[PDB]
Amino acid sequence: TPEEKLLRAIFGEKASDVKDSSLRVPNGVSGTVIDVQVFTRDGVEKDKRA
Amino acid sequence: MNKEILAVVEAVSNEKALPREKIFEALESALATATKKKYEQEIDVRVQIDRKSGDFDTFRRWLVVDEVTQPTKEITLEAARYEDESLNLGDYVEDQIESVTFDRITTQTAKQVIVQKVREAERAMVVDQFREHEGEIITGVVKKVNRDNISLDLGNNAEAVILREDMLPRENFRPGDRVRGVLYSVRPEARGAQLFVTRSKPEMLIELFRIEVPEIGEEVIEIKAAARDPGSRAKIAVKTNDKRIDPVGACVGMRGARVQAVSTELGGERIDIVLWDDNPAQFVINAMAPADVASIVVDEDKHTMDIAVEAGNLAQAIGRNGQNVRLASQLSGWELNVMTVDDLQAKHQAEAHAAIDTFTKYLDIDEDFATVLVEEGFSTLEELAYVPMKELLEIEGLDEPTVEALRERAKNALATIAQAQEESLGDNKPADDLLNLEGVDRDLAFKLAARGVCTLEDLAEQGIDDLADIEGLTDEKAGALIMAARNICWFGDEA
Repeated sequence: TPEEKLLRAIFGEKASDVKDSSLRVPNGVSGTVIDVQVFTRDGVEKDKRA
Repeated sequence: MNKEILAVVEAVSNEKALPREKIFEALESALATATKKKYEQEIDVRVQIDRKSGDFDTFRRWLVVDEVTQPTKEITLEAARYEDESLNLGDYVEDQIESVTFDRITTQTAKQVIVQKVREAERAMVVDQFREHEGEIITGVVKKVNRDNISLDLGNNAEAVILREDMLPRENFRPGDRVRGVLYSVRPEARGAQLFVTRSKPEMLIELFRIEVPEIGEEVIEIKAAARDPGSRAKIAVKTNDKRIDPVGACVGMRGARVQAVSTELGGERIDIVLWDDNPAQFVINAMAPADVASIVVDEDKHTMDIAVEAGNLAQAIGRNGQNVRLASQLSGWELNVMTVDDLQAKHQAEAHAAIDTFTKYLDIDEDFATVLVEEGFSTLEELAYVPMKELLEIEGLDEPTVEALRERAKNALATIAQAQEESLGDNKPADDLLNLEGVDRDLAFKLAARGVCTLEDLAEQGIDDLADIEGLTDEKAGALIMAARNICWFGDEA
């Protein structure tokens, strides 16, 4: 579509389409995040929090 | 900024319909809005993307307010006095700029701004084409059918809309159908300027009939006027310029096909062909068609005339509701009337009797002599000096003393005007309560004097409907005058 050339081509954001697949908290339960674990295979460059 | 933004902007089928500067400005405005949304501070910036380069340079504008809040986007000369006040307060010129905006987390906002800019570009193209061309006044196919409304899409991204009053009161439109309407107002609505049409004028019917009339197409007969009204009247008439042509045949077309075609565009009203004549006396009868030639009336200078017709055809010729009278008022260039021959005869007899009675008391002649002199013709004893002597003195006998009725009247006009002028001197003489009231015309004093009202209390007691019976003064003006008088009477404590 011309909107594609208007948006992703001009801005350079060539990801370009995204879909929400975040691990949302299951409904009905509260909580407090006490421990977070990050396991990364040694092929991918780990981010700042890792 | 790599020789790609301009190429993306130039479609050039639809995106680059206007100059590349406008598209670049719209895209840069969307980018600036996205950056401002991403920016923590509520600053205002404007971006400009050159078509040759593509690098969108963003400069933060000032828009200086007369307050001290938000110094990054609103300042005054008092705060600038530290910097010697190089610029006066209230300046909206640019005073800041931003290096570059990442615009990564704001991708959804940028997409929404791009959609809004696409809608704005569609509206701009609609304004550039339909609004500059006053819409598309042509037959089309309806696309949307809203409640008593039809929206149609035309070529070159043009659009049109049909009002509820513009369509038939009983007929309802549906998508994909055909709606006839001449666009005359392209209102700049959101998401395109939908043209507005109204089927309430004879211009559309005249234009429709002219194309399908061989006489009009060949310029043999020229149409002088046309009359049409949705649900009231619709007649087609053309005038032959001494070319020996039939007006009814020219207006009807080829075996009535033109009338049938125009009937659909006229809101379902049947289209009838009437004759046209150059002489107004003949033109009234010609435009009275379908009827018979029984209405004859002439006037000296005024355009007013009377219409006489048979009792059976009294409703077909004009009609008490005007079902054809609007034709005679329009397609003939003369006044129309809805009555019978008896009414016209009674009016003529009453006018003759009034003229005879006035002449009897204005000329001091004997009653029998005045009646004999006035029975030769209507309004004979009136304006003898102004009218030609061949009419006021056609009969023999007292031809020499005929000019006496004007010679005496020339001197006695001062006494004649006394009854018209000094009648209000004793009967409800004007006062400052009503005659001097602000917001009224000079005829208000005469109306008050002729209605018997002299004091403001009587006017204040009455409302608007009671005073609306007089056609000279509207109900609103009388009500406003009464309210002003009542307010003055209530609050005359202060001078």
